[PDB]
Amino acid sequence: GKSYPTVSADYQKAVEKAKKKLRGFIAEKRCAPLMLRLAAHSAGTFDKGTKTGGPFGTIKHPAELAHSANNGLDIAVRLLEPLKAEFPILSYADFYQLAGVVAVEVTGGPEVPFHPGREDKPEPPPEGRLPDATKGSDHLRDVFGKAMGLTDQDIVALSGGHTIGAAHKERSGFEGPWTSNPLIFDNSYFTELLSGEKEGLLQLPSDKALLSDPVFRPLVDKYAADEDAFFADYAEAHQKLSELGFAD
Ligand code: HEM
Ligand code: NA
Repeated sequence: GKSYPTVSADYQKAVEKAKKKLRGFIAEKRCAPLMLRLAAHSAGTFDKGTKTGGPFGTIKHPAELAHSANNGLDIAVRLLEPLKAEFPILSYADFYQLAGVVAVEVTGGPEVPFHPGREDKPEPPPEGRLPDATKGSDHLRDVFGKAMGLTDQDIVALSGGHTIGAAHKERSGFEGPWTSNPLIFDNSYFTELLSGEKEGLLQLPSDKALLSDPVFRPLVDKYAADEDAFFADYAEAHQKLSELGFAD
């Protein structure tokens, strides 16, 4: 369903240069997980029925950063400003999605296809559209399915983005990494979910919801058994998420 816009050769050149600069920066700063949260959590404000929100750079706005769900994303935005200034031609919308793609790549994940041309939109979406970590499978379908327009497969694969990073008690209130290797992108999120609650590792209620749902559980089993299958489905879902409301 996608018809990507034309961008100039100069725009394309800047995308390529920014991609490389983002690799070095994100690797050095150890901030891949925060950058993936910035890209992916921000994309998840899309509502398909109204064609509002989505990955259009509004998360830059202090007003959107101030939403309690976005606690800590101001750090991500601040970290990227100096680099972004080296690429004035790029939209913030494209820049943040590129950062998310690079975050997955530099931690060892799949190469998620990237298409430029997102425009920076003036008005943040209303607060309250983001997935709620305390809720379950019905809520996940409401947000990812009814609002975003993503599939059940996409939900489980994208939940695997928690294979990098950690929660912080001062941000969400939850605390700790999902895996023993929070800077490595692999299928351990699913392996850990299956094995039970190991000491020192985190499972949100929203992660646990995947285990008890008839459609989600087979996918969790698949990804725990087959990292290649996870990487394929993950790359597909991340691309879709990064493109919500964009190019159709
Ligand atoms: C499935 C629905 C989701 C829920 C309920 C959820 C919720 C959360 C929560 C509560 C945190 C902790 C924030 C903190 O305290 O620092 C978090 C972090 C994170 N999220 Fe999600 N999220 C979801 C989907 C996603 C998706 C789709 C992605 C990307 C594919 C993603 C990527 C991340 C990453 C990488 C972190 C770690 C950030 C860090 O290390 O600072 N999440 N998420
Ligand atoms: Na991991």
